[PDB]
Order: sequence, then structure tokens, then C-alpha cells
Amino acid sequence: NCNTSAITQACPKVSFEPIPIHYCTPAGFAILKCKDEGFNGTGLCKNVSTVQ
Amino acid sequence: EIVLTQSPGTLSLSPGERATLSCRASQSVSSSYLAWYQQKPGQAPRLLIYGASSRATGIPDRFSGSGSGTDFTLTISRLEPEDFAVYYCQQYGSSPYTFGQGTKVEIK
Amino acid sequence: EVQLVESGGGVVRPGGSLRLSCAASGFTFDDYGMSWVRQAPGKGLEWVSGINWNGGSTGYADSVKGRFTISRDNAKNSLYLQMNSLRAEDTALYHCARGTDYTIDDQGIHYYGSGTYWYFDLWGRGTLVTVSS
Amino acid sequence: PNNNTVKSIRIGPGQAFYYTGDIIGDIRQAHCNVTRSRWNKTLQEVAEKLRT
Amino acid sequence: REGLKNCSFNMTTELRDKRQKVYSLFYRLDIVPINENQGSEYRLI
Ligand SMILES: *[C@@H]1O[C@H](CO)[C@@H](O[C@@H]2O[C@H](CO)[C@@H](O[C@@H]3O[C@H](CO[C@H]4O[C@H](CO)[C@@H](O)[C@H](O)[C@@H]4O)[C@@H](O)[C@H](O[C@H]4O[C@H](CO)[C@@H](O)[C@H](O)[C@@H]4O)[C@@H]3O)[C@H](O)[C@H]2NC(C)=O)[C@H](O)[C@H]1NC(C)=O
Ligand SMILES: *[C@@H]1O[C@H](CO)[C@@H](O[C@@H]2O[C@H](CO)[C@@H](O)[C@H](O)[C@H]2NC(C)=O)[C@H](O)[C@H]1NC(C)=O
Ligand SMILES: *[C@@H]1O[C@H](CO)[C@@H](O)[C@H](O)[C@H]1NC(C)=O
Ligand SMILES: *[C@@H]1O[C@H](CO)[C@@H](O)[C@H](O)[C@H]1NC(C)=O
Repeated sequence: NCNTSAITQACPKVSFEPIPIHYCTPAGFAILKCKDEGFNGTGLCKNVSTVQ
Repeated sequence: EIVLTQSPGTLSLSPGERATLSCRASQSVSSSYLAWYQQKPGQAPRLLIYGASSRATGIPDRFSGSGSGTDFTLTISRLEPEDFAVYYCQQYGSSPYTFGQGTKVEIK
Repeated sequence: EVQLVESGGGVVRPGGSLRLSCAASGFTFDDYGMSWVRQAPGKGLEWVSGINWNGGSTGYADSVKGRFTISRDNAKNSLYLQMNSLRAEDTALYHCARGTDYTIDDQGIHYYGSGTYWYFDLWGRGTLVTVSS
Repeated sequence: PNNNTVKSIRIGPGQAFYYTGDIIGDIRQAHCNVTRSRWNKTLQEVAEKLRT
Repeated sequence: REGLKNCSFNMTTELRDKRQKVYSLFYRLDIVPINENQGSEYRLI
């Protein structure tokens, strides 16, 4: 790292284990969710729902 | 002030033999500063080792050495016909820097 | 290309004085300290004196201390030695030698381009100085 | 007028210092030119208004 | 004109154990002399 940047030690007391994060939308906006049994992430989704 | 001494004053080995030289300071050498030089008649001297154990650029693995305190040693893994020469130890550790009496390794 | 060239040698009567000089090329002169080392025929090497890269530090062997002065001109890429009160014992081949390109502090900190006179990786052919009645 | 040659050195991880290593050609003082006729006209007009 | 000076100093390097001599030009206005009265030693203003 010496020719690139200062290097910071991770704190030993702080876990690296992932915790699920929900992402929420502000009022006046909404998240649509595709529920199709199989979906490749593109094109039309026949079965959808709204979630905050 | 500080005087280095060296031994054996003269060595005689056939080519291809392993050989070592000793150098002993009258006072301890700071920070392993002692260094080694090589000379042949009719020529300016060269530096084999800078610091007690680190080779100068262009110095092959054939030359090596180590030491601490007052006692330092130079080692040659095998003598080439080109390696027969007068050798010296110098101390960079304290003013005035001094050169030992040196040793000679010869087949002629 | 890289070389040191000694000049100013000669034969001088005892109690007299002689100035030596050393030309240098093929490397940055300002980055290295330098020394003079002498060798009488049949004898081993003797350190005479040395100077750091800016002339800010000098030292002399006890055998020559107080009779010798060392100085340099970096603009001219040249090293000079002034020898006074010459004695028969001073007869020798004198060599110009390049010092190290770095020096080390009491703290262990290395300074590069701030050369000193500890050890010599480059030597000139040398020049003769003789003292005789 | 000076042709500055700019050089740089790393001074630590992630950092660099810029400096002029040299100047190419003759070293000359920086200067500015103000047209004399326009300036004298300008000062006169300013003086006429200050005078009031 | 003496508007410029050629200065040398020990600048730091990527490693804390090493320093590097640097030559650079500075404007006289950016520099204040250190009163050793030798005229050779300076500091930045
Ligand atoms: C980068 O940094 C290095 C380290 O600072 C510089 O190298 C040093 O350069 C100075 C000269 O500029 C050298 O100084 C000389 O040291 C001599 C020996 O010092 C004695 O005292 C100290 C303690 O103070 C002991 O440690 C040491 O063993 C000695 O016993 C002095 O005798 C010299 O004195 C003369 O010059 C000064 C100049 O101001 C006068 O005031 C005195 O009266 C006297 O005439 C001098 O002080 C120093 O030794 C160097 N250090 C090393 C480790 O070699 C580089 O120059 C610098 N690089 C740049 C570009 O600035
Ligand atoms: C930091 O240091 C590394 C190691 O010296 C540099 O890595 C080299 O980069 C070149 C780029 O062409 C490669 O060809 C080498 O194989 C790399 N060496 C190693 C060991 O991986 C790296 O470039 C440096 N970074 C910077 C910004 O200079
Ligand atoms: C919509 O998707 C959900 C996903 O659990 C599924 O249970 C439901 O039957 C689907 N609706 C239709 C009409 O397919
Ligand atoms: C490291 O620290 C010890 C402390 O006694 C010291 O003797 C040694 O010289 C240091 N090493 C370097 C490379 O500075």
C-alpha cells in the first residue's frame, strides 16, 4: 500500500458478518415487486405487487 | 583510535577450495558497519561487502560474510583463480574510519 | 564513462605543502561524499580524510589530523585536498574515492542524495606523492 | 515570460508535491501592460467626476 | 534580480525510513531567512 495510500486497520471489535438490509422508499414513491415464478430480470412481469 | 587486526596474514589454497578470513576490532563496531575490500597488485581496490553482510552491486553469491561486536568473518564458498587477492576490512563505525592490516590469499 | 581522475601529485621537500585534486564524471557529484585513501608501496590501505556531500562535515585520520584540510567544489564536480607540513611518512600513492550516496541518522532514518564518506564503491587510479630531502 | 519546468516527488502514500525544477531560457521578470493613451483618458474622466 | 533562489532540502518519501534530497526553485517572496547570519539558511514564510 505504500505507493498508493495510507492504510487503515479494521477495528478488531467490529464484525464483518453481513446483516440483511431492507431498502425503503420515501412517501409519494413506491417499490414494485415482480412475483413471477421465473423471471430473468427483464421484460414484462405478469404478477406484481407494491411494497414500501 | 580504533585498530582492526586480521588473520591469517597469509593463506595458501588451491583453486576451488573454501576459505575464510577473520577481522577483529580493538573496540566494538557500531551497527554492524564493518565492510570488506579486495585488491590486486597494479589495480585500485574493489568493495566486496557493504555493511557486515550485504554484497555490493556486481558481487556474486560466491562472496559472503557476517559478524557482530568486535568479531567479523568473510567467507568465500569456492576460490576462483580470479579470487586470489589481498583483502581488507574497514570500520565505518567510528571516526577515524580505519583499514585493518589486511590478508593475502596466494598460489603464486 | 564513470571515473575518478587524480592530479596534482609530485615530489615535495619535507615541511612543504602540496595540493591534490580529483576530477569526476559519469555521476551526479552532489549526491556523494568522498574520501582520500593512501597506500605506500608494500603497505596496506590507510584512510586519510573524508568530506560529506556539502562539505558540512569532515574528518581526518589521527596520523594526519591538524596538518590536512579537505574541501570540495560541487559546481566544478571536483574534490580538493590541501596537505601541509609534509613528512617522510606521508609518501604514498593517494587515491580519490567515491563515498556513499546516502547517510543514516541516529534515529535510523536514511537520507538519499545526502552522501557521506563511509565506504567506497568507486576508486581512481591514484597519484604519487613523495616527500624527500 | 519564464518557461517553468515542473517536476514532482511523492512525499508519502497517496501524496505528491509539485515544484519548479528549473527555468528554460533567460530568467525574466513578470509584467503587465496598460495602454497609456486609454489610461490617461480614463484618469482625466475620473478626475473630472471626483472634482465635483 | 534575485527574485528566485535554488534551494535544497530533505523531503519525505513513500517510506517513513527514507528521505530524499530535493532541489527546487522558490520565489524570494515565499522565503524568510533564518537568523544564523550566514545567509545560507532559510525557511518558508
Ligand atoms: C539531510 O539531513 C541530514 C541529516 O541532518 C544532513 O546531513 C547532515 O549535514 C550536517 C551539515 O549540514 C552535518 O553536520 C555536521 O556534523 C559535524 C559532526 O557533528 C558532531 O556533533 C553531532 C551532534 O551535534 C554528533 O552527532 C556528531 O557525531 C559530531 O560529534 C559537525 O562537526 C559539523 O559542524 C560544523 O558545521 C556546522 C554547520 O552549521 C557549524 O555550525 C559548526 O560550527 C561546524 O563548523 C556539522 O554540524 C551532519 O553531520 C549531517 N548528518 C549526517 C547524519 O551525516 C543533510 O545535509 C540534509 N540534506 C539536505 C539537502 O539538507
Ligand atoms: C506500486 O508498486 C507496485 C510494485 O512495485 C507496482 O507494480 C508493478 O506495476 C507494473 C505496471 O506495469 C507491473 O508491470 C508490475 O508487474 C507490478 N509489480 C508487481 C510486483 O505487481 C505498481 O505499479 C506501483 N504503483 C504505482 C502507482 O506506481
Ligand atoms: C403471484 O405470486 C405469488 C408469489 O408467492 C403467488 O403465490 C401467486 O399465486 C401469484 N398469483 C398468480 C395469479 O399467479
Ligand atoms: C531498532 O530498535 C533497537 C532498539 O534497541 C535498535 O537497537 C536498532 O538499531 C533499531 N533498528 C534500526 C534499523 O533502526
